[PDB]
Amino acid sequence: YKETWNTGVILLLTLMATAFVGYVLPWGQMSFWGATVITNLFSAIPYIGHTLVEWAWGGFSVDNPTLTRFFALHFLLPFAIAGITIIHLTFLHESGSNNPLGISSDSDKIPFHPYYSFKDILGLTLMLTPFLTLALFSPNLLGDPENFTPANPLVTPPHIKPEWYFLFAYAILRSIPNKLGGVLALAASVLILFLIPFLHKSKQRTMTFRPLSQTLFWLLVANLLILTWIGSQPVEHPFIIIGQMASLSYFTILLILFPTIGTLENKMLNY
Amino acid sequence: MAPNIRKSHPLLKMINNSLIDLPAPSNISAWWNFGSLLAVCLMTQILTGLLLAMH
Amino acid sequence: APNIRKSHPLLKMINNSLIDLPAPSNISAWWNFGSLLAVCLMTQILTGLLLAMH
Amino acid sequence: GRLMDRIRKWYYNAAGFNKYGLMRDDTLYEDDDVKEALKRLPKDLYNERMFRIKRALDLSLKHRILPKEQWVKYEEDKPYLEPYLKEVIRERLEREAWNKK
Amino acid sequence: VHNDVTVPDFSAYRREDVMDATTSSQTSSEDRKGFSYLVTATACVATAY
Amino acid sequence: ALLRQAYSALFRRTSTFALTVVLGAVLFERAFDQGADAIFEHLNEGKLWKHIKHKYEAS
Amino acid sequence: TYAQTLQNIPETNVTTLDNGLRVASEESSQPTCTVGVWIGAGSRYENEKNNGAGYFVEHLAFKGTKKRPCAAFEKEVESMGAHFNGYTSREQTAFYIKALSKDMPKVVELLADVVQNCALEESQIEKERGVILQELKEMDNDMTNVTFDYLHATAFQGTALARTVEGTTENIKHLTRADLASYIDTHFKAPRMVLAAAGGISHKELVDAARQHFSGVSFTYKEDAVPILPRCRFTGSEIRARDDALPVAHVALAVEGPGWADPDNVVLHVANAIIGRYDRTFGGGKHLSSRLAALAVEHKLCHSFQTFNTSYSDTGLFGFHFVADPLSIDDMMFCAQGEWMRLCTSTTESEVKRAKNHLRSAMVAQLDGTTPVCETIGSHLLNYGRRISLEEWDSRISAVDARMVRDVCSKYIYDKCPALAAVGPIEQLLDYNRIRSGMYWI
Amino acid sequence: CPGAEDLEITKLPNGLIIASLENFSPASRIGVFIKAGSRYETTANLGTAHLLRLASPLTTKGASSFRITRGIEAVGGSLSVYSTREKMTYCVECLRDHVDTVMEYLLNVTTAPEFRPWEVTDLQPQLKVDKAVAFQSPQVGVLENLHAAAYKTALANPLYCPDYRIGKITSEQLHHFVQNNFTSARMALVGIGVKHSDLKQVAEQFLNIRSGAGTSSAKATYWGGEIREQNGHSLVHAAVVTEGAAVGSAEANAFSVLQHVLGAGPLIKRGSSVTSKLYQGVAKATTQPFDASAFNVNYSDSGLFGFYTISQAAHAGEVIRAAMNQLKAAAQGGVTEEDVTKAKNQLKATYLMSVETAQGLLNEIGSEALLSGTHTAPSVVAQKIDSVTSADVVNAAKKFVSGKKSMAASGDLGSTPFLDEL
Ligand code: HEM
Ligand code: HEM
Ligand code: HEM
Ligand code: HEM
Ligand SMILES: CC(/C=C/[C@@]1(C)[C@H](C)CCC(=O)[C@@H]1C)=C\Cc1c(O)c(Cl)c(C)c(C=O)c1O
Ligand SMILES: CC(/C=C/[C@@]1(C)[C@H](C)CCC(=O)[C@@H]1C)=C\Cc1c(O)c(Cl)c(C)c(C=O)c1O
Ligand SMILES: CC(/C=C/[C@@]1(C)[C@H](C)CCC(=O)[C@@H]1C)=C\Cc1c(O)c(Cl)c(C)c(C=O)c1O
Repeated sequence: YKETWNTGVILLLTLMATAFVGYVLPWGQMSFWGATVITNLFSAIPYIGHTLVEWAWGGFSVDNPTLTRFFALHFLLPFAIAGITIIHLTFLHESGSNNPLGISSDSDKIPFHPYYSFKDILGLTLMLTPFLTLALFSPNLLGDPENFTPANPLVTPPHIKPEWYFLFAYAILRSIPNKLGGVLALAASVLILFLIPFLHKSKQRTMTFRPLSQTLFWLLVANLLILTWIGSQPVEHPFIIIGQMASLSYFTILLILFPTIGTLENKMLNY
Repeated sequence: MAPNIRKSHPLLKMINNSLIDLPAPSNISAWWNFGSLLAVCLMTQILTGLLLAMH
Repeated sequence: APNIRKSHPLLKMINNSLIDLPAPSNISAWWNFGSLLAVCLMTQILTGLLLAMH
Repeated sequence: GRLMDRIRKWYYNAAGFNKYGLMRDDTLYEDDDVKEALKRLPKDLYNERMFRIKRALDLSLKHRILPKEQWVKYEEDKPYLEPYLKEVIRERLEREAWNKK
Repeated sequence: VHNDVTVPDFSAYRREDVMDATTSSQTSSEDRKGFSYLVTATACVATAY
Repeated sequence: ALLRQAYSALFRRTSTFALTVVLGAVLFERAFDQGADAIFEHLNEGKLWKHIKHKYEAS
Repeated sequence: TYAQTLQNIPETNVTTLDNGLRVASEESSQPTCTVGVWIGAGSRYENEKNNGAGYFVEHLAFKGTKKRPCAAFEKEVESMGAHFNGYTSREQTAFYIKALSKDMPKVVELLADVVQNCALEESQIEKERGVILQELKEMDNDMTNVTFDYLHATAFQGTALARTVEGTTENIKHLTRADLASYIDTHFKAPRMVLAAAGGISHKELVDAARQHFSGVSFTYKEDAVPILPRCRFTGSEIRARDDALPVAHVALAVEGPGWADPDNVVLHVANAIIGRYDRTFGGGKHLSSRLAALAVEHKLCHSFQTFNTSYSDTGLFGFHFVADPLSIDDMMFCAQGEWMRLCTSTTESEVKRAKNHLRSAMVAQLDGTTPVCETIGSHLLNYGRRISLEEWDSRISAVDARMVRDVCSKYIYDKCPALAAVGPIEQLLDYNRIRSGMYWI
Repeated sequence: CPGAEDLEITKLPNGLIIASLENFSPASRIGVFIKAGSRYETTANLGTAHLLRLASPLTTKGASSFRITRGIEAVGGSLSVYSTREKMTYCVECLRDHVDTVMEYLLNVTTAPEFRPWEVTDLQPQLKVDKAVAFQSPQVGVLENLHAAAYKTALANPLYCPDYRIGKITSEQLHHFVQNNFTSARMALVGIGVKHSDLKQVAEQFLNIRSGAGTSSAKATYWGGEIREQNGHSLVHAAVVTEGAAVGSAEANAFSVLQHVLGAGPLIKRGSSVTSKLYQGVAKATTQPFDASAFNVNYSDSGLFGFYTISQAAHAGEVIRAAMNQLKAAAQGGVTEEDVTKAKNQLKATYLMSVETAQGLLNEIGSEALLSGTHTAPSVVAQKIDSVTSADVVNAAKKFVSGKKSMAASGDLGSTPFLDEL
């Protein structure tokens, strides 16, 4: 569902940018060093690079202007999210939802309400339970503590990690031991989502009836699950090696394997 | 004309035409519940967000 | 199909609400405030952000 | 050497679309050619393919499958669409090539 | 009938160069357009600035 | 005839029309700028620091 | 083989009688044949007060002469199995007869007796008055026509070409014996006529019969002078005749054409072949080579459409006409202009190759009978000056290619202000400004 | 360089006729004439002939729906199918250098059709259209009903598929109609602008399908009916006829001459047609506009003959009756030895001219080369024309006034007469 999908990817990137700048507002140690590293990423872009950083900061080193234009930015984006979400859902509606077996469900549709409205109310009370169990009983479980220490422009904490949801990328960035390569790998680590629709070779839509793709699919999940662990560990052996691996692994399972096993599977069905 | 005021009204025809009379496959699994949860989060984030922005 | 101005879920909107829109041939200048009002909004919003950043 | 056979038959039971009573062809994702092919299906073959599918969806909503007995068998799977589809794709390649000339 | 129908006189509005019913309006076209398109080209340059 | 020479070479082709607007906006700017600044500075002789300037400079 | 069969066709012989009349023919072993006199005089030649004379005349040229009244004329023709019929356009009238190759000479005399001694009995004139006034009530319900007239009517507005061939209602209601007379006198003159014939006839024996009955004399230089007409001005405009009570809508769009003389007319016709024409009963359907016909089929854009390259002495009309339902006029018009722009910008060699072969065949079907071959000869001398052979036409048609088509269509179509004529429930089609903008950027 | 050839005409062992004729025109026109048609239809497969006519552009065993159109279009060629209640004529027409190209499709269309269920059923809605455009001419509305009243079978079958049968025709009915009618013994592969050695080599080396009569048409019984169609339309069209003569029969020429004697459509634009008995006769009876003519149809095992009148709704009575007396008066010696000499020329003329157009010519060679595998010279046909005596004419005129009559009429018939009043 290409457009529904592409707007999705756009959503993801936007949510990421948002959550990032939010995390900078309390102006703690991560807040600062995060702000420093991420805006510094443009520095990898030749020429217009070192300048692009100047705006970003509003000065010649992170400071107050950065913090106010970040609060502005944070305040704004969520709405742009809500906006695009509307489009996401609109493109969707042209086609309709997909379903597990991946075969037309025109022979059997049902009114969203009360079937899925009730099902979603329930799905809500379920996510809500651990979300609240977490937020109420163990508040800081999921969050880095460096942000309890007011930013220090002179000291970068030794155990500087990003919020859990960015680790996997942080992991890849720390793989490529070259400024631009790491940056490109990082960009691609998310932007690669735009290519998925084009790397589809199976003659069937889902993996429900594709046991090989399934294994590959779950092998990929465990693959990310690892990068996250790696992202939470220091840049020392055996980690460094395990790291480069999982990354190399990530990009291969997506650009080479999947589309390959896919073709293979087609032949095994005699197509 | 339109009998019910659910299918004619320029607005309710929308709440109704995109979440109430919407055609949904009868077999979507729990993996399809994330759409709404994502949606709900957005509203919850935005709300709690403003409350904070006010301090 | 045929034109990508009337089918596209988006352009069908830019086109269906400001380009193929049926307008009375005799509206006077007192009808130009709708757009000016609109334009303000975008101008206000833009200059506003710029300021919120300081 | 019945290897390819041995494998295919394996993959066939591996997929498991037969547990729902679907023929290998009921699972094809409906792109442009497949859609055309289906319009060329004889009334009855189309109405049967429909039930098979409407039945598999109902199974899926219920989270069940057919009792082992009713499962399609690797050798009894009728490739009811395969030949239509191949013609659709052959008629298409002709056009495509003829417009470049 | 459609035979009794004719196109009124637009002399009150015609451009000087296509006022004469016996001269190829085609010669003065290149200009009539070049001028109107020059006004636009300028508006674009003025706004571009 | 410029109007015809222009139309035929510049305004006809919607691609060359653009090149004209750009190429033109460039020239128009550089000139409209000097002119206006020239008009303004003239209208305020000896009041601008550009004028006073030499009194505390170097030579 | 094609190439040769083209050069074998017997050349057309031409010889002029010292009174200006021109005689010409193509001899075949055909036992039957056709002969007629093609007069270069129509409605463009009429003024505002005599609009519809060339037509009021075409009606009486068969109701008898001075030498032989009605029944004697008709009877003398019918009884020998000949076919007398003709027509009259904006700038070219003609009267021709189809008969056995034996009556070749007896025919010539008949033709000459109509163009010179038309009776014009005033008993007949108050009858053909009610008859024409009737034919206008019929012709008026012919959309295709009501439309092309309105097209000229505004395309050449303010000039001579902007007039219908049938003329006004007031003219037909008041035209006098005098005017018809004076019209024949001023226009039906030797230097402006052409006796053409083809079939199994002796060019010689034809020219003789001519010298004998086609005998008018010329003293001054005036009589041997062929007037030059005051040029017609093309106006980019539109005329919208609306009636939402008509079943379908008719639309015609055109730009000014070059005129018979210009060689480009060849290219323009090749161009028109690429777009071609279509209509509800074409078996080809969705597979037709004409991109527009396809779309037409695919989306149900129309009931029919056709390109056209109408030429005149000094001017012309190059465009297209389609018929459609009220609710699809827009898309059709859209796709249509679209295909024109493709012409000016991205025509391929494949499209032209076919375009050429399609023209070549239409060019031969032009000469499928003695009447058609005679019509070609009649209108070739009268318009192109001499006779243009198929072998020649074909050489010109082969010379054309992509680059040529693009350069020429760009010449007469790109960024031009067209003339529009819409008739019927045309609400969906709209604004000249828009249609105008459809004239550039493919 | 090129001159004069000979109209050759072979006939292979299977009964397939091959009639060529090199006339060196820059264009050729090949055509397959067949003895098929709406008369071999039954109440069971009605309209299957009509649809077969539109199904000409459908995929065949050798060429595709797409490639047949694009293939013919590529060489400025053309395909067309004309048919009568008993004769189908598939034929192409291209420039000399492309005869081979346009042939393949002509061969593929007539001999190897597939009539694929889908193509076929996507095409059946066209019968709805094709029949609506044609039926715009009331002229074709009264002819349908005529043949219906004039017969009980075969020729009584409509030329355009009746409505109730639109969308109920099958690929089988198409196939079975082609297998049992397009048999080499009923087929003739004519051609113009072509050398016989080629047109022949193709017909043989390429053509096939079954041979031998196959199914045969059930001889047309005569009925003598009366179908009136009240429909408002201000102009009342009418046609009163009686069994005429068959094709090739002797008594034909006589009617053909009794045709031109009563008047067969004007020869002078906006004319008055004096040489037309019937016309003049009607004029001397009615005051307002009209037209009336000599109707003559020649079919294999039968024929039709009589007149046709177009008149205002009110003057329909006087016009039709006056049209009769004028036919009786000609049955009772009212024919000059001269009217017969003039009618003899008009007939030699009409024939001689109709063969100038490539279409009309190929259709002359064909028709004959299919109904006898021969070819009369335009010199022999000339004799048969004038070998008609002033008697034969007066006889045909009688055979009309005496035989049983059929009639068709459509319009505001309120003033039109019933057959049992003439
Ligand atoms: C603001 C973020 C997002 C929100 C709130 C959102 C919301 C929705 C909703 C409500 C649905 C419908 C219900 C469902 O099927 O889940 C949906 C469907 C979908 N979304 Fe999103 N979405 C988001 C992000 C994304 C992302 C990141 C992607 C792409 C990587 C994506 C891909 C899709 C697709 C493909 C569908 C169709 C699902 C199907 O096949 O049934 N969405 N989304
Ligand atoms: C896209 C939805 C949103 C996301 C993903 C989001 C995320 C975040 C994050 C990750 C933080 C840092 C939290 C922490 O660890 O302290 C944060 C803080 C904050 N956000 Fe948001 N936010 C969202 C919407 C909003 C909006 C729209 C507002 C207000 C209208 C808002 C205002 C703030 C403020 C004031 C803070 C800083 C103080 C604090 O951390 O409590 N947020 N946000
Ligand atoms: C954010 C404020 C507003 C904006 C940007 C806005 C914009 C527009 C626009 C663009 C139009 C169409 C063009 C026109 O007719 O002017 C319109 C029409 C209209 N607006 Fe507003 N509007 C605003 C406020 C209002 C207010 C305060 C009223 C009522 C007290 C109003 C009453 C109307 C009405 C009645 C129409 C129809 C105009 C007609 O009859 O043609 N608008 N508006
Ligand atoms: C509805 C459109 C808007 C209106 C009517 C508007 C109006 C105003 C007014 C009256 C003031 C006081 C101006 C003064 O100094 O006299 C102001 C100031 C300001 N507005 Fe807005 N505003 C609009 C949109 C925005 C938005 C959306 C932002 C930023 C995203 C913004 C940011 C500010 C800020 C930071 C100031 C205070 C500092 C200053 O006065 O320069 N405004 N606005
Ligand atoms: C995960 C990531 C960047 C993610 C972005 C930049 C995407 C590549 C594009 C869209 C976004 O806006 C994200 C914030 C960078 C790695 C990364 C971090 O996130 C953070 Cl918080 C820190 C403190 C460091 C320190 O070294 C880091 O290397
Ligand atoms: C955002 C949402 C539902 C939201 C609430 C807010 C309802 C409007 C009322 C009751 C609730 O609380 C739901 C969570 C549904 C999103 C949503 C969709 O847009 C679409 Cl097209 C589909 C096919 C589904 C299928 O499950 C879906 O969940
Ligand atoms: C806001 C706007 C137009 C805005 C711009 C921004 C265009 C999108 C492109 C070019 C411009 O610069 C316009 C000012 C038009 C508002 C607007 C409307 O919404 C509607 Cl329903 C109507 C009937 C009119 C009639 O005049 C109108 O002006």
